Amino acid sequence: DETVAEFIKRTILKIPMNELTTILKAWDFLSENQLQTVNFRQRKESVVQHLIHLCEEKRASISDAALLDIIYMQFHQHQKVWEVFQMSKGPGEDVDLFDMKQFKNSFKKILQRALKNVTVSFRETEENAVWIRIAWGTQYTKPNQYKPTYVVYYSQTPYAFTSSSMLRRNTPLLGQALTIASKHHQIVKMDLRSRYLDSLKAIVFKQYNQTFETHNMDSRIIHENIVEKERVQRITQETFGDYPQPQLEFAQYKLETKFKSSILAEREEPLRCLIKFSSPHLLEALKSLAPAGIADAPLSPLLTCIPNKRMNYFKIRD
Amino acid sequence: SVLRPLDKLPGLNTATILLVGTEDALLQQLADSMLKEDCASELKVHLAKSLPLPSSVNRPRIDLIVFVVNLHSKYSLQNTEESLRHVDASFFLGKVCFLATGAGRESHCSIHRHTVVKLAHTYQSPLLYCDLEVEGFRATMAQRLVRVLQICAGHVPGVSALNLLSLLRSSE
Amino acid sequence: HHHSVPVFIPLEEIAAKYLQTNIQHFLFSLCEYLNAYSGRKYQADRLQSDFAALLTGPLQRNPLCNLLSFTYKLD
Amino acid sequence: KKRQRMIEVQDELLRLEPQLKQLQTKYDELKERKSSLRNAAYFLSNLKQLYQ
Amino acid sequence: SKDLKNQLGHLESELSFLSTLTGINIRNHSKQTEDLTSIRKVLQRHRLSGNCHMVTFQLEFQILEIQNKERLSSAVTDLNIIMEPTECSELSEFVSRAEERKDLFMFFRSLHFFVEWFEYRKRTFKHLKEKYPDAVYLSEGPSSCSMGIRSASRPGFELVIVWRIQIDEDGKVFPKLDLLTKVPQRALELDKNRAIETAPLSFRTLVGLLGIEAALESLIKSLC
Repeated sequence: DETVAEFIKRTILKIPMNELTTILKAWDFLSENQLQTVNFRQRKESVVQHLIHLCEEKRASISDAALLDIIYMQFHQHQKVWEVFQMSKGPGEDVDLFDMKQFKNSFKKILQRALKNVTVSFRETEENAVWIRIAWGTQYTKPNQYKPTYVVYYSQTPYAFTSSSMLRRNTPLLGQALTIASKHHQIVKMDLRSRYLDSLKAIVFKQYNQTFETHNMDSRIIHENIVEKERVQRITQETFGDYPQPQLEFAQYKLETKFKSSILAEREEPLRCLIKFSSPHLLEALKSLAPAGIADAPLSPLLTCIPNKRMNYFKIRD
Repeated sequence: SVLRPLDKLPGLNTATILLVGTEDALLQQLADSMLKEDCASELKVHLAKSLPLPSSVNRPRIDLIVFVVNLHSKYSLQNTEESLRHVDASFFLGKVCFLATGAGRESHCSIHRHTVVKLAHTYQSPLLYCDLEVEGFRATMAQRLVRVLQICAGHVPGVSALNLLSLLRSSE
Repeated sequence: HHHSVPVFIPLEEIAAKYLQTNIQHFLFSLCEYLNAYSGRKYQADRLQSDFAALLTGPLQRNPLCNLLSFTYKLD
Repeated sequence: KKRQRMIEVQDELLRLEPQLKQLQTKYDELKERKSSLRNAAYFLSNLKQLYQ
Repeated sequence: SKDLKNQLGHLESELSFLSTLTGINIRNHSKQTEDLTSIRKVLQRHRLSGNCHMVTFQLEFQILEIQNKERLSSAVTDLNIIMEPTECSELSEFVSRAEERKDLFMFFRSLHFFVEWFEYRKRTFKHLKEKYPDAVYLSEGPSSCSMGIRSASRPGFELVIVWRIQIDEDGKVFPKLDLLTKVPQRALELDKNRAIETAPLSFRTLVGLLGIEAALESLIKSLC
């Protein structure tokens, strides 16, 4: 049909020119002897037109376009905001023998019996990862290919990452499918959202610190307050550690505490506030606040517990 | 503790200056610009954040005090206002200077110039302007400060700090 | 404080049951678990790498390496 | 409207199963516990009186 | 040289702490290196002695480190361990098994578990010995496997409890508890209820009911 061709054309137009050959080689839909016939030296439009002609001369189904979209998304993986889930299991349950075919079958059958029209595409890659692309629909509409949902599941682990695109309408259904296909009982959402998937992976798996101990100049200038400088340096080094900080970009705090400072002494109601910290590389600008003279030597525990508590959004009450 | 100008005896051809401010990098750059040249005297530079200083006896006598005020932050203004209460009046007789930084970029200024003008006029002290981020102006400011320090230290026969107080007096 | 044990290894249960009492038993249990996992993974990897001719298709394997399934035709 | 009812009934069943599981385990372990206790008591008393 | 003495003391304290934590007291160690290069191959012969809290051992092995562009393969090509000639045959059996299998860590783990169960049996047998010195007769000693329960009233009615330590082919250690009844035929012609031939099995149920030492002291009190 024409919808598949339009989907493939849009997906190819999204791909840059310098890395298009790698994506086309990873797709492995067109034969290798058909790639050298196309000249990647001319304009992008002519190359895309020739590729569309080649993909139309051959039988192009809807699964190949979904696989190409999955490949592009897992190659970029920085265009969406990612959230984390956590699944719990009962005390009397034994360790299960994970099987990929049964997992795929259950995850497909749950959505096929709940809804009517829904597209599911799988991709099993090493690092023990399963990428799932879901196109949603119902009994009276066709699956919408413009707003897909991406899920990254790690086998035999209680964690799973998801792209927050449209699952706000079908969140309980996706949670049920995940907790049934993986043989679990409960599921909850963690207060940890971020655009950097590798940072979330390192924080959730708490493997950002990989250092273990094992045995196998112008004297005319007099710097005063040097003891305070060495003290604040020691405090910063002890609080923020010495490992490379994970890369975050946002933090949010909600405050419902009372104002304590003659001024609003008779007030018995809290002061509602919402504070947002934004930075290209968070946890690295804060570490340089105390030596620069903008904050005290020990920072507030609310700012130095981001990777340890695995939390990004905070609520504080009186 | 209160700092006093004439607590100790002077050294042999030695002049000492003290720089009080919140930004340590600017103070370090200013000290480097002051000491990068050669003069007839032996110069010494001390750096501090606020007053009073940590107690010590080894510290020689101070000849000049410069208060650096950054117009882009009220924290430095509050720090200077707090530090101005730990020096005796006898030090304000031509041995104290104010240096305002950041007047070039008016869009970044958070403090009006009238505030620092009135602050300098209240304590009867000169007021200098310089953008310490640029090296070309910082070198000239350092040379001027070195000359003022040499005048205040007593290395110029016939001119003292009390005379410099009358030389740099403003009409209004 | 921190460790390098894989996620699929049940470390939390062994810790909750043996960390506060008989620490050496906890250490030896962790040793046994890690040795068994390493041995199973080594067996699987060697079978996949060395004898690739007798195997028709790629064998199925899970991260914990506790379920194997493969078809083979010998000559 | 019926979709949400289906979802909530599935949730109810998934929440209700493990309680039945645990109850069954407790029952069929306590039964054999009692049986073994009775047998041991009988044998011990018999041997005690025999030696007496 | 006070700092050097402090460093020596700290290192000795850390060594003692590690030795009492892990459970192995290591003696001197010797290493011999040989460069047999064709990509590089090195042969390292190691030798070391030690003891585990009751048992001394001396091992000597050799490894072949094959260093190359992307891999560093180290395999124990030869191993040989020697221990004092005790009367435990299963210990020497496992010694020969680990010798033919060429494994180092499993040997230490099994030795730790074996000596732990041995000290458990030793501290269990001697406790009930002095508590009831008139109802038990330890004919061989607390470091043995058998146990003889007997009353001083009559030397005819008495039995034995057997406690053995087993090491399977995998390498794990598991004990076993049985009993054998040496009772004259007079008690058999006296009692027709026939509740003695089913004594071992039921006894296991007993030790599967409320513990080991509890069952032992219950049997002692019943025979008393």
